[PDB]
Amino acid sequence: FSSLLQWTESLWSYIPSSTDTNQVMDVSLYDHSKITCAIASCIYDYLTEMTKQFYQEDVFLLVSLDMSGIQDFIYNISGSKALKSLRSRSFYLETMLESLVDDLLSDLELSRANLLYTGGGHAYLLLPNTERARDVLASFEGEMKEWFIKIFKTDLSVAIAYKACTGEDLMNSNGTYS
RNA sequence: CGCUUCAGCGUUCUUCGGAAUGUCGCGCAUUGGCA
Repeated sequence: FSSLLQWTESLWSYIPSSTDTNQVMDVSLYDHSKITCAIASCIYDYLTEMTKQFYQEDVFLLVSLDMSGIQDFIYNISGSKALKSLRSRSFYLETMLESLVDDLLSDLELSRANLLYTGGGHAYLLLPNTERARDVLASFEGEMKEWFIKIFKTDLSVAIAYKACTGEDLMNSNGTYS
């Protein structure tokens, strides 16, 4: 599916989600498909956990992870070899962030569609509200919290927090999204 | 038999241009970088 999700992104980025419509065509078809695919998996996991009333109940979790001391780590250079270190240290933090995201999605059995957006040193993911997914976050955070301690003794850290959000919250009904 | 008046006067007193220019405006070695 990962190759398919890349395939959609390359072609459907220019395509608008809705055409010849009064509302703004500010959403791409790939974005519309990606959000639908991510939400569909989230709903399925909740149902496996076991319309208008469906929106009211809390079916999704808002989960974000942020690295700590990323800017301190980049300039940790002695300066004996600073030009190469600065480039690679930033790259390592960027790729290590992707590795953490991929590891979390693999445990939850979710595609890259669930990663709604990323910022340097940060990840923004949409996950099902199922208690099984909540258990994984406890396991995943504890695993990566110990791994960073093993490798970087307080030089780097990650924290994960999850907030339960209902279906209407995603639609931004009553301004609850922001 | 000389005597006297006059003893210099009026008028230019410097002028017109150039008023600095061109060249260099830190370099090297160590630090860095690359191997």
